[PDB]
Amino acid sequence: PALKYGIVLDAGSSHTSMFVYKWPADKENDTGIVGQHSSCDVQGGGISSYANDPSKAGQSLVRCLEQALRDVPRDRHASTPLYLGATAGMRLLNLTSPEATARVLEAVTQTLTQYPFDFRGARILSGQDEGVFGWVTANYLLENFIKYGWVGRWIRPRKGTLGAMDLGGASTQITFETTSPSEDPGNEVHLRLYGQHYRVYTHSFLCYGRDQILLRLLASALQIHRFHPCWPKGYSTQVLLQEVYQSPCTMGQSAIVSLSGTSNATLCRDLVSRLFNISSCPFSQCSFNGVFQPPVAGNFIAFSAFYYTVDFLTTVMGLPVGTLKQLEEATEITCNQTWTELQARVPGQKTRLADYCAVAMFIHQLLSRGYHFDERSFREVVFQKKAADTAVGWALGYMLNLTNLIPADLPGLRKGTHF
Ligand SMILES: Nc1ncnc2c1ncn2[C@@H]1O[C@H](COP(=O)(O)OP(=O)(O)NP(=O)(O)O)[C@@H](O)[C@H]1O
Ligand SMILES: [Ca+2]
Repeated sequence: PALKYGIVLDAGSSHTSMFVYKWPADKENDTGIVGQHSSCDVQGGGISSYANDPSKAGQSLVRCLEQALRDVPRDRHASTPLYLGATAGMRLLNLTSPEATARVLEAVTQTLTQYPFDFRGARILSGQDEGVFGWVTANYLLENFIKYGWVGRWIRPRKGTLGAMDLGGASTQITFETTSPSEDPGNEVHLRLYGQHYRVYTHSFLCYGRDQILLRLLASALQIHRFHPCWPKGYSTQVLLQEVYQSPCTMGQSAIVSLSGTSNATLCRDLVSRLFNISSCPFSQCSFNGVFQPPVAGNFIAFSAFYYTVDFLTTVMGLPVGTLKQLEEATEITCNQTWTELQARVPGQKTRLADYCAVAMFIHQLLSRGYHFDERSFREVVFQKKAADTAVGWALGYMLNLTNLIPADLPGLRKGTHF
């Protein structure tokens, strides 16, 4: 019909992606109505990777913005909002240099303002935003905010919502509806969506994204072993120590050292275990690092690097991961492969290949020791990256919020029929 459009640039730690969304101009407040029209993946690094060359951050966006001009009808350009939101790459850069951060944001802002779209700003999202908006995305797309039943016979309990686990490159988020009392205001979220209240727990672990965890494990391996037990036997590389220790995530842990793998699953497990501090909890219950967390409950979607890693274990290693024990076994087996054994499973490009043992191990420990999934609760986790032909992430939920497309109440309160 008469369609409206909106554009979000997702400026992550390791990449920028552009999403174009579209929806009917007159059904626009219905849940699940907005869908993904197109997307584009910016070549090269995330915007924070241009900390020392900020004008390039803007320029990196140009090819995808030219695509947006083709993707969105010209008569709609002027009224199509365009947002850029940045995540943990930029949060980390702000810790190093607020000035470099400001310049990168100035540069993207300058570039986006040249385009005919209604540009509504480039902002850095908080960890909370990032978590909650991915949770809104998943549940919006799946129509979990619908009030199921009919007059005089409403389903009770209300339709459950899908928890969200996001494993990015520099941070990781966990978000789910909970009935538990909140013990920490920084974790407590209250939403009013379609006349309903959702009590939500969220937390973002900075430095617990995939790329930063790989750096911490490398730093740890260099310090403890002078070999890398999580790398496969026969794999070695020259490590630039400058790069290992420049991150805020590792600076608390001979310009070049050779480092070789040893396919040692048990020492890998030991190395990964040190990532999680379970020694104190100022609350009734914690995940790890003294962070409050109520018991995990309900179904969960695990996307981003949770998905990519499970996809590798299932599709490439050909291993089942339906249970925590299976995931643990799949990890041991992956970790015990030699570099030649591993490469033979991957006829094509091998970027990331040596790191799968470490990431799978981290994921297993994060879920079981960090979040305290057990067999019963893990049965309710699904690994997917797409719902209703839309990429799952925080971008849709962010656009929904900023365009005010999710009503707090239904029109006229649906005559009070949901009271
Ligand atoms: N297609 C892929 N296959 C395997 N791994 C991938 C793929 N795409 C991205 N990754 C890796 O998975 C991790 C998470 O990717 P992504 O979710 O894009 O992070 P991000 O948004 O750049 N980081 P953050 O700012 O912390 O959310 C990164 O370490 C990527 O290198
Ligand atoms: Ca991300």
